[PDB]
Amino acid sequence: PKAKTHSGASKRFRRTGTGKIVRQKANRRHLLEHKPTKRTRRLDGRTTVSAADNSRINKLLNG
Amino acid sequence: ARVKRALNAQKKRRTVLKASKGYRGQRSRLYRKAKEQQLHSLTYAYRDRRARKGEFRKLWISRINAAARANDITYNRLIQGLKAAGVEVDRKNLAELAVSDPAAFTALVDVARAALPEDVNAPS
Amino acid sequence: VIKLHDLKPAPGEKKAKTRVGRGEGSKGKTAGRGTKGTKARKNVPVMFEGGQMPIHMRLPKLKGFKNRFRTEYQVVNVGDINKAFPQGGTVGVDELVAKGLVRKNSLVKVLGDGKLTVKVDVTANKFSGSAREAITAAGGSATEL
Amino acid sequence: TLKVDVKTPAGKTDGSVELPAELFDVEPNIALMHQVVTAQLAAKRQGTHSTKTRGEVSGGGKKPYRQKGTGRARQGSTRAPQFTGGGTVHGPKPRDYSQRTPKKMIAAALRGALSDRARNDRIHAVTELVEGQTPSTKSAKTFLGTLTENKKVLVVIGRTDEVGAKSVRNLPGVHVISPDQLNTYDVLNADDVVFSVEALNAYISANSK
RNA sequence: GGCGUCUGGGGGGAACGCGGGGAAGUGAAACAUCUCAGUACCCGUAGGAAGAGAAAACAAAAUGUGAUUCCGUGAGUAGUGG
RNA sequence: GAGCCCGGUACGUGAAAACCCGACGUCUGUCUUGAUGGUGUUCCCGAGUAGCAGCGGGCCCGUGGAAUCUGCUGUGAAUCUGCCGGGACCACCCGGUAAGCCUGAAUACUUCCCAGUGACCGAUAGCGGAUUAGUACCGUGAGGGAAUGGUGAAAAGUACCCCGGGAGGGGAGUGAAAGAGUACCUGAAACCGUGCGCUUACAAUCCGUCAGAGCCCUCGACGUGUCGUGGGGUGAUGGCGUGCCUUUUGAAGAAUGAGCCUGCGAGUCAGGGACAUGUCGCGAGGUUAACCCGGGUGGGGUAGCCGCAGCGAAAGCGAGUCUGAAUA
Repeated sequence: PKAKTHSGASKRFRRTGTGKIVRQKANRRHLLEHKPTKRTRRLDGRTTVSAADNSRINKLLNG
Repeated sequence: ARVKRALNAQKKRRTVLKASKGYRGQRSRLYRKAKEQQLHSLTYAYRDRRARKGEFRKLWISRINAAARANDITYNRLIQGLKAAGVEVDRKNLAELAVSDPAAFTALVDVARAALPEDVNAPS
Repeated sequence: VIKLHDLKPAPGEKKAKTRVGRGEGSKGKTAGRGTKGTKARKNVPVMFEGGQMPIHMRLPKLKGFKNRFRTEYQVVNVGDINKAFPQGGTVGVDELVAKGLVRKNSLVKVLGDGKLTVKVDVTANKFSGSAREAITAAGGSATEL
Repeated sequence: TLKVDVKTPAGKTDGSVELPAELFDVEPNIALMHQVVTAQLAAKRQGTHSTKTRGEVSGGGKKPYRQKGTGRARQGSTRAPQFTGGGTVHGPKPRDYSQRTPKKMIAAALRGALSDRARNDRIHAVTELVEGQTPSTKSAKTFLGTLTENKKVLVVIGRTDEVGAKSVRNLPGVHVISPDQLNTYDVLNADDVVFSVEALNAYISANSK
């Protein structure tokens, strides 16, 4: 039997050229009238995932 | 490749049982109960081998102090004299001299008396 | 003369399996699992975090789509062209795959990375901006299919 | 290039063959030969061995007695692994033991095994084992004794050669194998290799091209 | 409808086929959508195999394939999902 | 422990009859009262079908923008500038010609029969069943469902005498062996005795351990018995000393489990799976899957997969790329 890649993790994370794992930030979907532009500006773009959960994420994406 | 565990297992049963001969009751017949004894038996030995050195050193002191008081000198002073006099016979042979050939022990005591200070309670 | 009894594995090849739960001398009575609990009896799933919303469910999904009709090219750098063809000559797609520069059935595009010093008449499905210059300035022709 | 002197049953040398330096002069690789010959043995071993688990034993589908009150151990079936007659818990199942070994690894093993024979002067070539169209193992035994005195030998004989093959079959230590079916395990198991001139050329022509 | 007369059925069988009906324990760390599963079981039926089969088919501008069935890949991907 | 003793094997030979495969004919049917290529119009090309609507099923697709396939209820067309498909739909282009029916080979299986194979089990294993086996036995019934293999080369299975009611035994015999006597190969442990050596009836003992008097046995040297780089068995007496496993902050624990012995009883397997780490082959390349040819483990098999360029949601660009009005 093959190993089924996790559907949710496959739709949220990415692999870059070197093998990094990136992710998007939260708190940017709704209820953002009162969030100043500084908060929203720092909340966009892909960020390398923390090394705390880098072990679990590799297991999900690769298997 | 089914393996019958008779040959491999019977080996350790013979060792404990043969080594537990002379025990009283169940501790001499059944492997389960004999093994429980061999755990204690080999723990007692390792503790008694260390304690034997202290025990035998003791018996010698009792023989030394008994003969030392027969020559009118307390044991603690007799040792203080001997250390000061430069005699370095241990306790095993000192107890041996005291029992077997008392003539030498009297000679040793007289050496200890001489090397003792004049007033042993002096703050020197 | 070697026989079947002279054949030995290379040192470090074969390593003895660690039997587990086979006596308290090695790995006894718990087999490395510790005492009671969930992980003592069976296992715990990878995507499970004790109830808290998992890292794969409290992060927004990645943006966009895939565009099924995406045309993905196979790229060979002009630097590789120089190395594989010191003399020069014509180099079509078949000539590239003969030197193992691109996959056999792919859509080749030539990219201008290295330095080209040879007279070469390439033929690829597309060319980057610098690939045109590197081919032409070195006295070559780049005709695309 | 090793020059192999060709012999005939009459004892007269016929010619010579030139073993290529590619095929018959590789440095033997013990670690590579060992992996290959283990792979063939594993493919030989057939995995016909099985035992019935707790699920496949006949019966034992009922809780033999109550959970509480009886005073005996809690038991869920009469065929559980701990019972006598119960199922086998981690038993053997029928499995295949063949393993995938790369073609380059397998071929290079044969070259190393053959190159070893050539160095020590064990490779022999013969035009034909016996007089044609009449099997006779007495003649073949006399010939083989003349060539090599060792106990075991391997004879590479062309598929269409039947008088030779059916002659040396009955011999105790002699193994006969087609030049296409040449393998590492057979080669190493032999003290000598008694090629056939038509077979030796066929083997050489197959690889050298 | 009643007669008389000729030919057929009826029941059994371990697996495999085809068409119907169709759960629950279980996983979801609860649970109803969902999964388990069109699985277990039941029904009607043949055969030595059955079913499918000779384009109201794919395809994508190539002057391409050309009945069905069965393996390997495509691929745990495109997608779908409280 | 047999190639040369037997059954056989290699290799050949054998069918009255029945059945099965072929093959050649009787026989059956069809074309020849027939074909080939040309021109311009009317008729035909599968009907309560297709299509549409309501409610469902199933397709990667959980009704979603929901195509194609299909069930039930209504509504209900055209016959070729016709109709249906090219993921709502519309136009153009392309493919096909539904509502009629048969079709072998490639494929799945083994109740049964024949010949084989095993880095499978060897009597608590392997089928539940090596023996009365789905038998004995339990249940009204559906159903549940056991235990028991081995004397010896041959039975030569102990004639005859003695004790005894018999069972059983002792002589005598067969036997290589009766430490093989139909309770029979080998014959362990728990458990049960008999004989001998040491010790024990003023004594508080997780039953041992370290010292250790006496008695008994043994091996040497030296005389009557006496020592020794000695070995054994018992142990009077002194010192020390709170079972084993689980599970606990903590158990000798008055927390749990075990009456004893012998058998049996728990990290295994599948997948080109995932990650990591050794070792081996080739190396900017590595490798085949299915399948085909070989009584084999060998040879072929380029379809695919991994590496070889990245960024971006994507169009795209490319040693750059995205954001951005920006070389910011």
